[PDB]
Amino acid sequence: IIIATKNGKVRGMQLTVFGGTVTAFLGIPYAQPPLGRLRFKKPQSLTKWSDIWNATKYANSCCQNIDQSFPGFHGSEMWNPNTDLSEDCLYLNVWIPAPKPKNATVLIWIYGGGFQTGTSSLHVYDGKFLARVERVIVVSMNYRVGALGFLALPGNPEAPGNMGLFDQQLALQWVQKNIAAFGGNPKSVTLFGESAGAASVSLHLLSPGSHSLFTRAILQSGSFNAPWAVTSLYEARNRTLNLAKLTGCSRENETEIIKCLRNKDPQEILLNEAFVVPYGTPLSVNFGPTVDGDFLTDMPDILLELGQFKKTQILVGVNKDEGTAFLVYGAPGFSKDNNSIITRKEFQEGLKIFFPGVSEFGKESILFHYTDWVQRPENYREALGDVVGDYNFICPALEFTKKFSEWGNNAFFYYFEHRSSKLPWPEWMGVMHGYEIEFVFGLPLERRDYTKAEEILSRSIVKRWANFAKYGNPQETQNQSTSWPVFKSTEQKYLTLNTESTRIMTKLRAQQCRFWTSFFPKV
Ligand SMILES: *[C@@H]1O[C@H](CO[C@@H]2O[C@@H](C)[C@@H](O)[C@@H](O)[C@@H]2O)[C@@H](O[C@@H]2O[C@H](CO)[C@@H](O)[C@H](O)[C@H]2NC(C)=O)[C@H](O)[C@H]1NC(C)=O
Ligand SMILES: *[C@@H]1O[C@H](CO[C@@H]2O[C@@H](C)[C@@H](O)[C@@H](O)[C@@H]2O)[C@@H](O[C@@H]2O[C@H](CO)[C@@H](O)[C@H](O)[C@H]2NC(C)=O)[C@H](O)[C@H]1NC(C)=O
Ligand SMILES: *[C@@H]1O[C@H](CO)[C@@H](O)[C@H](O)[C@H]1NC(C)=O
Ligand SMILES: *[C@@H]1O[C@H](CO)[C@@H](O)[C@H](O)[C@H]1NC(C)=O
Ligand SMILES: *[C@@H]1O[C@H](CO)[C@@H](O)[C@H](O)[C@H]1NC(C)=O
Ligand SMILES: [Cl-]
Ligand SMILES: [Cl-]
Repeated sequence: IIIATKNGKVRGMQLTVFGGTVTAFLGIPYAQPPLGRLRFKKPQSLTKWSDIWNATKYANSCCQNIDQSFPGFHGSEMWNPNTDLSEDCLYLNVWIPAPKPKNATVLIWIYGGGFQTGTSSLHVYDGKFLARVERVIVVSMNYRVGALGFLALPGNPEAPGNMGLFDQQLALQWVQKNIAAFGGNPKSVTLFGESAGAASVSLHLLSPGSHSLFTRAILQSGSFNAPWAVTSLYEARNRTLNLAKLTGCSRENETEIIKCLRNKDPQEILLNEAFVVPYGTPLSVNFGPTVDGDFLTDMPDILLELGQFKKTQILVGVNKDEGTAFLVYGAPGFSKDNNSIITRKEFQEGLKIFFPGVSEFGKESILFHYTDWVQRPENYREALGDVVGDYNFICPALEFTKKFSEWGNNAFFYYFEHRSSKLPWPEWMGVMHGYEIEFVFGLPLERRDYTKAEEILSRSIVKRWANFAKYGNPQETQNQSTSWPVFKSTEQKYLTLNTESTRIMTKLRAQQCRFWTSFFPKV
């Protein structure tokens, strides 16, 4: 199975899936390897080749630090790279239904990982179930992360910032220019991603250069207005400079700083990324998106508020316990191996861990808002998790959706509350950040693994996501399902996703978000 693309021929492989077949092209290059003088620069166009490029295995993952907090534990290791790390990592994957489709809608996945980690080859991102079951084409790309992907010297093409976002953009262009040859419709492309991947999707909604590269968008647990999503020009300068010093690259000429950094080995750069910030948190994004004046022309909050974004439909959602996952990466008294009952003192120490540069008054205000107990030994444990989840994910996703829908477009919001029967993390962590992904990709449809109720749930989510991509409406129209209403600034209706009963509810976390969205930004 050979497909002719603009830059050359590529050969795929046949996969058997649910008594059917899917053709996969894993590892197609979409840009010039960003090595040597190209390190830290925007991705460059790829020169044609002849011969047949074999896209039969996942390519290298981009350089990045790995989570070594729990060696041998599947809960954490399932997110680590499963392919060799390398600066030569600008590749993408394509899964297409078989027989070849005639004008299939295209879903483009952008992985998360705090803009410091991640890769498109993870098992939970395998696009073969969606291609098989919904007959859509699935594309996913690797983009640069960490300093190699986001180091910034605003204005300087040697390291302008947002390089990883331009990698994503160049892959979207590849789809525009080449997907028809695979039987895809470039006029029906939906971006979807989770966490930093969702934040990325939201930035493409803001970037004029990405406007014509896609049709609709799905944001799972993330948006650019989240507090960890955009690095300020101030922080970025201090960070690029701290990295320079830590690697012996400080120099009067900034362009000389970059030349020096280009001689360091990826490992010396990775090793020092951690220390570029005086005091970080388990949610630190040392090197992330910045207002570079190219991909992003102004502070995103201003663009959102003033309606400067691509006008189209959006599907946005969050999980019930977004914050718990981070508590075991630094909050005192927490452990994935016991019930983590903490005390008021520990809760207070926890706030210090998650809100390092916050005034004492700021922290007390968080404590006052979350400790008006409705006794229960797990009050403080549960409160710190909600504090972290509301501030970092839920409230920002809700504000993004409200502000976006005020300009006229249909928006749909979900609250995912099902805890995987297979979750390796303890029960107290609940419906964790990242654990809706396997349902969206259809892993529970594979019986060889999950309960019957999960197969059904995953089946409905898959259908709703596909209907959103193809038709701009996330409904499951055949099995007497709850209709998903549009989210409007007034009523604020949202759909809950679970195995029990799906319900229409209103004003998710109203009281908590008024605190984070209106008040807290002032302290
Ligand atoms: C901007 O960076 C300075 C410098 O950071 C230090 O040096 C870097 C190379 C790196 O190794 C960091 O870990 C160091 O902290 C920050 O200033 C530091 O502030 C802390 C406060 O706790 C102090 O203990 C250090 O001595 C200071 N570093 C020095 C030697 O001046 C500064 O905090 C950063 N600016 C911001 C955003 O606050
Ligand atoms: C839950 O465990 C934490 C973490 O302790 C580590 O992991 C445990 C499972 C066990 O193997 C310990 O020996 C490990 O050190 C406990 O938190 C520690 O508590 C002690 C005393 O309160 C304190 O001195 C340490 O600083 C704490 N460590 C951390 C990371 O906070 C916690 O007490 C346990 N809670 C329970 C059993 O409910
Ligand atoms: C690509 O795959 C074909 C068929 O498997 C093989 O003949 C060819 O040598 C491969 N090209 C390489 C390894 O460069
Ligand atoms: C695919 O459908 C689009 C409309 O969405 C149409 O413009 C295009 O011509 C179709 N592509 C094919 C099958 O040629
Ligand atoms: C609808 O119901 C049928 C049979 O009752 C079931 O097999 C199928 O998975 C359901 N389809 C969706 C999209 O949930
Ligand atoms: Cl490992
Ligand atoms: Cl239902």
